[PDB]
Amino acid sequence: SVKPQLVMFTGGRDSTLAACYLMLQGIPVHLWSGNSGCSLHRGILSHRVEEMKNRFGDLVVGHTVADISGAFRSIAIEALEQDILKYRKNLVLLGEKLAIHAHLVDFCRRNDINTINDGITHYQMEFPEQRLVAKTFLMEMMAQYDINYQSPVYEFAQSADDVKYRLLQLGISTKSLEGISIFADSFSTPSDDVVLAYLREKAPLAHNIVNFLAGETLNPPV
Amino acid sequence: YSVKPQLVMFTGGRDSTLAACYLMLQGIPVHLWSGNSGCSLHRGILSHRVEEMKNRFGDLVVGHTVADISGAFRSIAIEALEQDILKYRKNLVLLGEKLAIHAHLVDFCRRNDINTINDGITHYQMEFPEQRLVAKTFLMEMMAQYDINYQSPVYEFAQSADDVKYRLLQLGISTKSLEGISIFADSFSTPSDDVVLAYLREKAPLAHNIVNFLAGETLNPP
Amino acid sequence: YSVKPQLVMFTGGRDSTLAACYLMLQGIPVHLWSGNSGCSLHRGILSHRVEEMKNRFGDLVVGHTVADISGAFRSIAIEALEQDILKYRKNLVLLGEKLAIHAHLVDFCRRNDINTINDGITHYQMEFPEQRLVAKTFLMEMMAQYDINYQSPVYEFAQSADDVKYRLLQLGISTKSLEGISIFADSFSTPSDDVVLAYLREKAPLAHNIVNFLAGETLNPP
Amino acid sequence: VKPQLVMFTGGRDSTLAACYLMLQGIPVHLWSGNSGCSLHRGILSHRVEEMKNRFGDLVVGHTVADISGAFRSIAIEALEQDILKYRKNLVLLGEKLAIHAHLVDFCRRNDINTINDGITHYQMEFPEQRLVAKTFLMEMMAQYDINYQSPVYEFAQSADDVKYRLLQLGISTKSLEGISIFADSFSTPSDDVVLAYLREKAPLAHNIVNFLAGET
Amino acid sequence: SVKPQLVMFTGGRDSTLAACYLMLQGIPVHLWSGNSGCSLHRGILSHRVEEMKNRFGDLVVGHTVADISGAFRSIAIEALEQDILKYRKNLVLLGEKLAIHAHLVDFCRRNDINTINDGITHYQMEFPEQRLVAKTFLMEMMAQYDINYQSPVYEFAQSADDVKYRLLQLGISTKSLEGISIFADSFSTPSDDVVLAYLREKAPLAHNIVNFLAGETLNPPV
Amino acid sequence: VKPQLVMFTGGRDSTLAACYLMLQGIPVHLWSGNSGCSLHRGILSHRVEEMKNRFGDLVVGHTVADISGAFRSIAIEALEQDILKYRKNLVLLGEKLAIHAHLVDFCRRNDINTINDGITHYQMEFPEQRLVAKTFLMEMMAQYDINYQSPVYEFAQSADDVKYRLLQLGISTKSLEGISIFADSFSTPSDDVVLAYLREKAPLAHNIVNFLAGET
Amino acid sequence: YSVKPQLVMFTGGRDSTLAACYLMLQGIPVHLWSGNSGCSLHRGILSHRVEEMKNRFGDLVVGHTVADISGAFRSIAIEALEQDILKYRKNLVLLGEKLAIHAHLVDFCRRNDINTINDGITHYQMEFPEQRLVAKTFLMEMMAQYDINYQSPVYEFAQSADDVKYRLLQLGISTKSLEGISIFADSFSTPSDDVVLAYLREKAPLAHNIVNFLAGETLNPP
Repeated sequence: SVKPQLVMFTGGRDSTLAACYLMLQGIPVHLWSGNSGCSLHRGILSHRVEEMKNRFGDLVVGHTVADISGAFRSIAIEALEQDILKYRKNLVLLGEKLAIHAHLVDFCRRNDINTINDGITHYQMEFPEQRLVAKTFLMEMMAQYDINYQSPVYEFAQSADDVKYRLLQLGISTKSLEGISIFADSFSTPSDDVVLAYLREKAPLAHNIVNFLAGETLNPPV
Repeated sequence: YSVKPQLVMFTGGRDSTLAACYLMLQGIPVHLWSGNSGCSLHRGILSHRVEEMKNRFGDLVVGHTVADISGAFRSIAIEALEQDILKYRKNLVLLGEKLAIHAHLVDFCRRNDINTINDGITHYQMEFPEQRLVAKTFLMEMMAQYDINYQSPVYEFAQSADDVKYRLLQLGISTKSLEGISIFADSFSTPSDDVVLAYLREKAPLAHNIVNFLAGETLNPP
Repeated sequence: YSVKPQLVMFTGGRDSTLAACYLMLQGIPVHLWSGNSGCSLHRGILSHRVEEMKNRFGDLVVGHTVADISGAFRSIAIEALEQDILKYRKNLVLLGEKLAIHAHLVDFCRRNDINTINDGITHYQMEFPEQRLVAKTFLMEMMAQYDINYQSPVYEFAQSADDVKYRLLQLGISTKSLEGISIFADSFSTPSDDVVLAYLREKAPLAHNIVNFLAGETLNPP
Repeated sequence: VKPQLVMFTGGRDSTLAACYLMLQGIPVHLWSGNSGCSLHRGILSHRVEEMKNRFGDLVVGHTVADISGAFRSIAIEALEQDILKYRKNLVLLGEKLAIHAHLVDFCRRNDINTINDGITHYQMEFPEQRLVAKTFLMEMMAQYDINYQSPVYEFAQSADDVKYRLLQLGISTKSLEGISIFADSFSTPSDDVVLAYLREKAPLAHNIVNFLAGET
Repeated sequence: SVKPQLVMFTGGRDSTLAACYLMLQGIPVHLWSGNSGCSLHRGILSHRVEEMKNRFGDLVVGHTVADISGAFRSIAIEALEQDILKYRKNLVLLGEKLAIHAHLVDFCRRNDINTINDGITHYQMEFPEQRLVAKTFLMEMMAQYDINYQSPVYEFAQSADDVKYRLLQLGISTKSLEGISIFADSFSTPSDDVVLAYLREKAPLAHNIVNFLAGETLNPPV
Repeated sequence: VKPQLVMFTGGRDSTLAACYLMLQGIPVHLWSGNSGCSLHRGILSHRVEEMKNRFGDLVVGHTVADISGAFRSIAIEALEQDILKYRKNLVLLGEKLAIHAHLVDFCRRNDINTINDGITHYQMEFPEQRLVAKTFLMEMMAQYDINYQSPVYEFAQSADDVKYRLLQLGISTKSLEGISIFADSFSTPSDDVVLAYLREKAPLAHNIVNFLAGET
Repeated sequence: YSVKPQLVMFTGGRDSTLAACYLMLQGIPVHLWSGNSGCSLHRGILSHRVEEMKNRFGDLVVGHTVADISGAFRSIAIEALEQDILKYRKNLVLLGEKLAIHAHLVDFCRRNDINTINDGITHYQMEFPEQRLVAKTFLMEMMAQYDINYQSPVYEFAQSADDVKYRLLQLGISTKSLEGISIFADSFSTPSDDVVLAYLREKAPLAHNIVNFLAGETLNPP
């Protein structure tokens, strides 16, 4: 009876908690994992999915693992020289998150989902993908396609410990059982100005990829 | 049967792969059609490509037909190989192959209620007679005589190989051309359009005759 | 290992069938060797013939090798097909095939300790260049340069097809030619001996080069 | 479309004939007569499968018939008198008549009114394939309301004509048929000899028709 | 300990008795059946072989069914016009028996057997193969290859009833459980002169077939 | 004959190189480095089997190695400083160095003294295939008593040279290899840039050698 | 549609084989009935013959009954063997057997609703007393007393033994008489008609009494 909603699920405590918190309210979640082609040691994810099935059962409506390596490549890797020389910062993981959201427009339109959720946390704002400026941009982007983008644990998680102890109360382990990006700890921290400028520069390519995945064009952005 | 299925001349190459994917992205079911002319080497890797597309599109791949066209090919292009080469001073065997392909497709389309065929002829491959507009224009006329619509859905878009490869990558399909090689690859020099058109108009009667035989309308030669 | 095994160029035809049977009747074990040049149609029926011979001779059939020779064939006979035909005014593709066969047999014989090869060239089939004494004499010389003895054990005997067929019948083997057809069958007019010998002497360097490559002695062209 | 019958030997001519009918949307019941002296018939099975593979459900059946008894009565029992009078081994012409006598029985018991073979112009030396034999067998089949047709007789002006049309269908080109032991066992007979042997043997052919039918 | 001997075994009462009689004496028999390609309803033979295994066990050392259709064809069918016009008699079954004996030379030489036996009976002398003149000729033929040809039930069987009742005493059925030749009752009875003349005319072809089966020649008789 | 190692990507050049060695009677241990960012690598398995099918027991093994960690330390960890200084994405050159550092470990632990790849003249635009990179990697391998050889580097003057030799062996001609996600992600660098990146990264390469060996 | 099944007195001999086949050719289903009298040898081969007929006619063979008639046979023909032979001066045991057969057939026909029986009288065979008019007239009367119609459908259908054989051959059935042998075969001299009729008339009371017993109407002797 309650409409399923999607959660950007990595196996991390934060996205785990976000999905659990929605399920506690009786909201079924479709777990969606993006594989960008550069993630290491992803196997342990299935241990985490198992914990969640054991705790909520029917509310976990599914787990989709999507190959997003192509969109990721086009947005964030193809122009890596130009990108780094311009911004002075490796913003590959911010690119990855834009690739995730381009794929999710297509996914949502094709599976009748209109609410997506991630586990971006306040305590991790030092990462581009989790800054308010990135979040605000991506909400606007998703709203252009009539998709509601929410971050259910964003305000609450002021520290790692907060998320951990809430997971423990659910009988779920407190560890982040997710793969590591080969790009982990390969960047310095960017300013907000830089985060927003990267996003606005890559946005045309992201919307173009949406258009392609919908079968509406094959031609590049103008 | 939302959408009427359409055929794609599918070799396993990136170009015809993309053409088929692009139609399916629009919700057009495709019958994949491969011609085996008897002279192709190392064709096995084609099935890897078919698998990738079924994984990605499911039911929209309505079928893969591999047709034995080796008889129509010998009759059109091999039997009179001496005469052909001495006359036009050009090995046009692969142009003959394409006429054999189209003879078989008339029969296939009439017998499976398909009236739109598609290939992956690309702008960036124009040096080969089978993809040079003069041959394409001839073959569109031929197909239209049997009320068959011949389209080239990636023709305008593909200005380079790189364009096709990364749009496939964005679909989670590999970028390689996983097709068999003709033993006649790199066995010809470049012909003029005058020569290409003269060969096609000389072999056309044979092509149409083969159509008539396959439809059970005659046994007699042209 | 009473008798040293010998190879037979075996196509499934009545002639090479008889040659192999005749050697086995003497107590000579034969390795049956079939070349696949990539352009043969409807080869399956060959295995019916191999079965008949094993039934009749048992252990004396030491093996059946089907070799992929399509690469040596393209290099010798197909790559320069325009030049070849314009020069000699004759489709000599099948003469090239036979040179490709013999290149591979040098390598095969050296690697399997065989120094006698046999075919079923018959008197009654002399109109085809590969069986005309001038080509046979050339190929005996070629094989002798590698200390390989080339014999034609049914050459003198077979004055007609009927002779070969009923001697097979007396062995309880079928009389039919159960061999694949070349797509180039009936694609040539008759060449002069001068022309046959000139083609062979022009392609010989390529043949010997292919031998050298297969023996791991060079990568470089002639 | 009412199935029709085809006398199939696995040979190229009768392969092509049967293939040509199915191309027209006409289902074919394949029928092969085993006269008891055929050698190495296993290669037939490989031909049938090439045809099922090319035409599917249009190949409606494959009957192998024991016709050895009718053959023996028509063409073997009086072989002395036959050769002594005709000067010619006509054993494969009697086989053709036995085939047709069985076929009257087969067609009447299986609701078939059309039978088809692959005699060809190019093979006219052979009595079972001359126009004189064919016209008689035509007449004889018609007597029982059965229509005998040779779909490739006119077109096949050489072995080459059949082969090429067969390559256009994806079917090997060679003759995957059993051999008669009586192959290359005769000389060429005249039209006179061929018409005369058939008019003599016919009554015995029609008695066997009558018997197979339950009517003596 | 006793050297096996061969018996020309058809499943008939006579050859059955001949084989049984040898076994009663402690002589192991190799049963040899020739299939000439024109025999009908041969299945019932196996019922007879079973009876004999049950009665003698180890003495039945084996049953070989040989394809002799080729030798039979060459000797007796190929020249059937000439044969009948000359002799005024269908002597195909006398030919068959010469074909049997040509094959048995080869069989005996290759399996170390030097005594062969049949079940020719006095009461069946009206058949060419069983006349004294044919027998005497075939003994001479077999002796030329140091093979002993015997007819162990020849003198004893003055009537069918004699053979029958001896079989019954062995607990073996009295019926002839053999295939019928398509040539059964297709001949009139020949004179001795005619039987001997046919045999002497076909003998060169029979010896030639022996020579071929031994791998000593491929060429026809002079 | 002592097996040698070949860096196999499933590409035509390293297929041909490995094939050429086996043609000489030299057994080859095939080794493929998975740097963690390779896409659609399944087509590799089809290439290996074509080679086992052509050379049997001369293909002595296929190791796939996780080299992702060494790659990350050499070529990813400091990507900002690398691009900012070099002006050039050299991530696939560091990959080449990580490959060689792992290979010192692999060869010493598996009694191999000879390693082989399929760099070619015709592909010289690419830093991992220039003579300047090769000569260094030569020098570096020699420091550990290891002989690095490129069996087809001299002969391969175009893609066409490799293909034809491959058709002569019965092996498809196309490149059945995984792609780097970093393909078509860079511009062409100079010799100066390529020599300089390697001399800087090298110490980090040799520390990893030392670690993999148990010696810090 | 079909016809009321009828019974055929089947022994496995050509004559009764043909009779059954002839009825089936007309579309008359036959119940094949064999009597086992307890003194028949080597009966196994009967089933081979039944199989041939099933193969050729399918459902028209409605069954094969083998009846134990040894007791009726004993009572009619063996118990008083001394008296019988001393009186008539002839061993008429097999005539007794046939009366035992007919007693059993009354019971069989009344219990399975069969009212037409058929034998395989063909041409004149002197050996069979039961085939002379006097014996047949007696047996028809006996069967008619129980309203059972006795027919000879193939009486003079063939003029000789060879004619029966080759009519079966034309049906694709073997020509051999595949029946068991009575131990009494050829244990009698030829009797006169007077003697045949007198034996029948003397044993009839016993036969009818056995009918009465088998119908459960009496225990008491005649």
